[PDB]
Amino acid sequence: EVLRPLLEALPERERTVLVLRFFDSMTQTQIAERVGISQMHVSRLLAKSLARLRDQL
Amino acid sequence: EVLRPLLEALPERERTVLVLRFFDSMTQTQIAERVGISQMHVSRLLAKSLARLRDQL
Amino acid sequence: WMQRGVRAVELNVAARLENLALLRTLVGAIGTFEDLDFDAVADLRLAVDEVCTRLIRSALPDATLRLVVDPRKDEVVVEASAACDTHDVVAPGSFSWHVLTALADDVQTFHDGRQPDVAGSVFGITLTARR
Amino acid sequence: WMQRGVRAVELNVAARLENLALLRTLVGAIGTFEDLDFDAVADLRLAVDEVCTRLIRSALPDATLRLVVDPRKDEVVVEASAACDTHDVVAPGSFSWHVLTALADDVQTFHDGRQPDVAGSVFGITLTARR
Repeated sequence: EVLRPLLEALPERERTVLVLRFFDSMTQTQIAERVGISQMHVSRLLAKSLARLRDQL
Repeated sequence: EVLRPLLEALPERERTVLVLRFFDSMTQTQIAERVGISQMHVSRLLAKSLARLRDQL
Repeated sequence: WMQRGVRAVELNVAARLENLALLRTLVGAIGTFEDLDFDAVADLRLAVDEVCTRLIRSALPDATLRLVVDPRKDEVVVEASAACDTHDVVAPGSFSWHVLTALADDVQTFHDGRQPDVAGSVFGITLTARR
Repeated sequence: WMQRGVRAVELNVAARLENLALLRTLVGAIGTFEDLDFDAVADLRLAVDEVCTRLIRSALPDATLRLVVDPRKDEVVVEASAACDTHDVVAPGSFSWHVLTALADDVQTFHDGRQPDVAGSVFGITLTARR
């Protein structure tokens, strides 16, 4: 519940990727294929979003 | 004098690059431009030739 | 460390935020050098960065961040530690703890404040990634 | 080490020939992370590989190769050492010594066999590359 406002504040593609990793427990490759971006782009978005959430929590 | 037979045994481009580095004291970039190959290719040839000479000396 | 496998590498840098980028680069260079599943490597890289960032943010002045990457056949073990200003850098139930437990197969901590001098300030985190 | 600059990194691996490839990769990853002239970096990479190869070839069983890369504004200092089976891994006038002195601006060695146990077996080489 605490994370929800913070997730809505994330850029939209950051949020989708974060939720698919930590709520749906998809691998980064499965997330890459689902969103239609590269594996490296998924890792970049995860790193970015975790860095934002790290300082709000 | 000891190195000369061993240098003649080197592949021809390995020898040219080794001599330009250690006798003419050219930088690896200057060697790259002189021989007409890439900087990375010069480092690869130097590493290879030093590895051969390392075990004959 | 002797229990470490023959391909282990220990890295030590000043526990300073300026060195986090160097740590990410070196950890990535090692993973590429290794055999585990790619998805496991990508998760482990994120977890090691989380560990290193939290340790260095809590590090005492002049502390050293000590990072061991031990690639084994079965698994990869990564251990990170530094002298810190708190007895627990990743508290149970914290967001950080949940992130680490999602990204690694096993997460363990170590700390013994009974030790005198700087050893009693050390806090460590060990991550294990299998298959 | 305290005299080391804040961006220094110490690497430790088993002093085994199987780890020379990992050492070359990590040293290259660090140089790219640094500021010195490219020609100086390429020479230094070759010299560090020569140092590491000669140390590991002479290493005692179960020795550790300890490598410090200290990037400073003026210069980069690289120090490598391991417990070895000889008092001098790069003899004066040897081909190895001439290679190192051509590739680095300064080459120095250290060894004190008077020390007991494994410390008395340690041989080290320090390379310095400027500008």
